[PDB]
Amino acid sequence: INVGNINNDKKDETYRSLFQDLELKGERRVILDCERDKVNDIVDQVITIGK
Amino acid sequence: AFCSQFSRGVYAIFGFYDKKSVNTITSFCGTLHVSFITPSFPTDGTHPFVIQMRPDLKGALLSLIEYYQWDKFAYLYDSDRGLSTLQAVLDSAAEKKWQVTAINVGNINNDKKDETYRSLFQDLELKGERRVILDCERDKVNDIVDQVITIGKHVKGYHYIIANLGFTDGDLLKIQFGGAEVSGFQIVDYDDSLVSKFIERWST
Amino acid sequence: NSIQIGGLFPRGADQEYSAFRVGMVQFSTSEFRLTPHIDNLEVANSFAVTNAFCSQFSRGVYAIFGFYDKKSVNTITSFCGTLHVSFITPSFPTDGTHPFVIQMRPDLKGALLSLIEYYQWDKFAYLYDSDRGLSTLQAVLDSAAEKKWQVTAINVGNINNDKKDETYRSLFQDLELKGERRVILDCERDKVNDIVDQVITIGKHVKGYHYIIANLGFTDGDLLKIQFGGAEVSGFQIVDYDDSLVSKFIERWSTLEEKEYPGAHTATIKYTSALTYDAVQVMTEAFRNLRKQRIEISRRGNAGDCLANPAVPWGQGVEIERALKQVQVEGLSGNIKFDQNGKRINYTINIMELKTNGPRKIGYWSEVDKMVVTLTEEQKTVVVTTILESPYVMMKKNHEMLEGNERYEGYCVDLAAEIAKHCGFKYKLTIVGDGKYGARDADTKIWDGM
Amino acid sequence: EMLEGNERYEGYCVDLAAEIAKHCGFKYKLTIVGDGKYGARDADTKIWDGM
Amino acid sequence: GPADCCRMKECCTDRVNECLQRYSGREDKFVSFCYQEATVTCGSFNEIVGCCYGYQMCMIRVVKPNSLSGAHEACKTVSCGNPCA
Amino acid sequence: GPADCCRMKECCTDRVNECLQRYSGREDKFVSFCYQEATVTCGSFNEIVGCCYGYQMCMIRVVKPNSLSGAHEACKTVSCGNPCA
Ligand SMILES: *[C@@H]1O[C@H](CO)[C@@H](O)[C@H](O)[C@H]1NC(C)=O
Repeated sequence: INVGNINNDKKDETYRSLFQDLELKGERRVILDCERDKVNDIVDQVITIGK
Repeated sequence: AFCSQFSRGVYAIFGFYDKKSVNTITSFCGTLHVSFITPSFPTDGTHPFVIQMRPDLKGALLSLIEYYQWDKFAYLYDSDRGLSTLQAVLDSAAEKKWQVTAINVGNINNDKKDETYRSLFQDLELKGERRVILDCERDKVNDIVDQVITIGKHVKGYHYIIANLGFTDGDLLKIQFGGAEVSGFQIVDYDDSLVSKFIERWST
Repeated sequence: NSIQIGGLFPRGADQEYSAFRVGMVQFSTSEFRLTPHIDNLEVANSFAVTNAFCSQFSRGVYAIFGFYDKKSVNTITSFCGTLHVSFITPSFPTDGTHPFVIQMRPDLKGALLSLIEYYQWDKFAYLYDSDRGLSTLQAVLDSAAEKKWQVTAINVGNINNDKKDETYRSLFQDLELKGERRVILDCERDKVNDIVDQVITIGKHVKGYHYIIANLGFTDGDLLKIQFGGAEVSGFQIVDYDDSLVSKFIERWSTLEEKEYPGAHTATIKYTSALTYDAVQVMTEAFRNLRKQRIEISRRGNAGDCLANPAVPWGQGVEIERALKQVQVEGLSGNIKFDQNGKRINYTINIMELKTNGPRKIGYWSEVDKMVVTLTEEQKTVVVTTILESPYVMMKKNHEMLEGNERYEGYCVDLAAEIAKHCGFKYKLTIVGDGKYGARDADTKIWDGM
Repeated sequence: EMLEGNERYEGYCVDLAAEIAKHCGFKYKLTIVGDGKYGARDADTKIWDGM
Repeated sequence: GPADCCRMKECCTDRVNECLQRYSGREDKFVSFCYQEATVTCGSFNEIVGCCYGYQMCMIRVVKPNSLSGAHEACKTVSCGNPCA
Repeated sequence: GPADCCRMKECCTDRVNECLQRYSGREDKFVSFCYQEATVTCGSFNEIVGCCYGYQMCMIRVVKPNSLSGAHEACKTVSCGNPCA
């Protein structure tokens, strides 16, 4: 899944939909290959939805 | 300040008090017959010459606990607004079958408090308690919330009850998506036309 | 060397002021003499306390000895803290760090909790009122959460005396419901006595109940009421009458005339009054230590208005404060020493239990050692229940002519006679009421039968 | 001779032992009494011998 | 309605404990009584066995007067064993 | 060595789920296989019944292809029924 093409201005629910789709498959183990900023964003979003 | 206002010959006083100073206000206003109007917490007793703007939250809270049918929970409080609510819910716990864990978060200093909360919720993990009532001012509420999210107890299966009239006054966006139930009390309905107009004027 | 010290005595406090005067007489010295200005007031009234405090202040007193209430205590702490005037009190210790206040009363928390641990109480009831503050309540709740205690917290202070009859009957009804026996009373002696009378009235002072009175006045109040009731009562004593100091003091106290010193003719003394006496000692020794260190605290000019804004405190005050806090003396309350904040340090709270013959000390409590224990200390007719079954228990042909155990014959009858013969007791043969052996009813969950 | 411990013995009391230990929730080690007596009190020494 | 196992256990321990609480100080005597009450209230697959047998045994052997709370806290996690026979 | 109830149940659901995770899209077909293996791994008081029967039935009736995660998440709390019969 490409998280790079997501614009920061409109990105809120994009991540919720992302991890919803990731909840579909029940996927727990996750690898983040990203720049430190995108890493921080994705992590914060993970904490917000409590995953 | 009160005697200053008095010597100035004021016909009324509008203000705030603390658990420490409230007896000073009540006694002085009662003796000098000066009317005192305050948003601060209601005094427990019959105090003359004081008009308390704040409504009593006790009944709402207890009725809410009965509504959710909570047999056992944890009660997090501070010494700022007084233990009156605590005493109340303890007496009602004595009347009912309730098992209540009372924990004072007010005596914990903000500078050194990190592991204090980890230990707190550790003791809360001991009993496996997933129902928690927060009786605190909005600041302590917010801090405790952040601490809850940090240790990841804001996920599904947990139920938090915020006791204050300020439920929407603090930031709820934090635990909003966490998946844990949160309940609270609102003394101001923004759906009312009066409040709507006031907000329209207020935002400008 | 006239030392002006203000004082505040609540109206109706006699023995306190009596012991205060006795303290003035005994600790009087040729070097210096304290010149008290006594002011009677309503201790619960914040306005009254404020007025009296500023009155003493404008009079230019070097120290103040007094009392406060849960209402007025903040007035005293805040004002003494601002004006740098030292305040000495027998009244309940403040929870927090309060400067320029010397609290004569020891902290009871440790003694109480250690006592609970001593009696091994897993679950109990806590009866409190808001007078001395909820500090103890907070303590026992936190300790209950830590040690996994199930504690029933009930406020008896908010119940009005006019309408309080059935309220307490309902209280102890709800308390009897769960079968909870163990009970702790943290209350003012008046409320304590009231609750006690309600207990004897409802007959809760019978065997199986354990009462813990939390205060330093355990032997100061009347214990004769529940003494023969058959319920265990435990408490705390800050004054040991076995000590030579206290014994001689008591001799002089008992020889005093009641007319000149009100309520001063007694075998005992209320712990508050004793704390007042010891307070006099502390003040005298403090100013003596001030004179020995060659420091002059004498006022140059009048203090002026206390409410004058911005308030300015006098310098000497801090010196007087340190002087008081550094005092270490021997008194009716035992060893008297204070920490930086003014709380009591290094005390001994005698742990006492009420027995048939009277009260006795079962131990002592120290701030370090916690609880330490002192010296370690016909036949009834047996009711035999049985049912009629052949040939286990049967009625004799002539049974109407007989009475008691002679009425029945059978295997179990002879066996009963044998068992009673070997175990050496008198036995009464009785037939069970419902006429069943035994069972538990599925609805009522009650065992029926023998 | 080829086995060890509680597997060495078989019998009614053995099975009963297994049952009691299973019910009371403890580990048991079967041992044979030293003197090979059940029990008695010597009239002189007043010493109990046997299990 | 439907019967469970875990629910029966968690019910069992709690009802035993809550029962023993009325009997405080005589607690070591009433363990089996309270276990009867718990087995009745929480139900059992085999009436002889009871809701949780292993917890019952653990309590009976461990529980001393006034030592209840710690005892239950140690015994409530214990394996119930086979609720058949 | 008692197998308790709850430990056996949570083991049962866990092994069933973990097994079904291996078969993607065929999840609804292999429910009974994975239940068999789970009953083997976690043991059972009654060989026929299995570690948790009610969970098995719940899974069989609910689980659809690719619907695994939600289905299991819904079915793992369900009452297991009588483990002896
Ligand atoms: C008394 O002072 C403090 C009281 O907490 C303690 O640290 C100290 O050891 C005590 N001193 C003696 C002699 O017991």
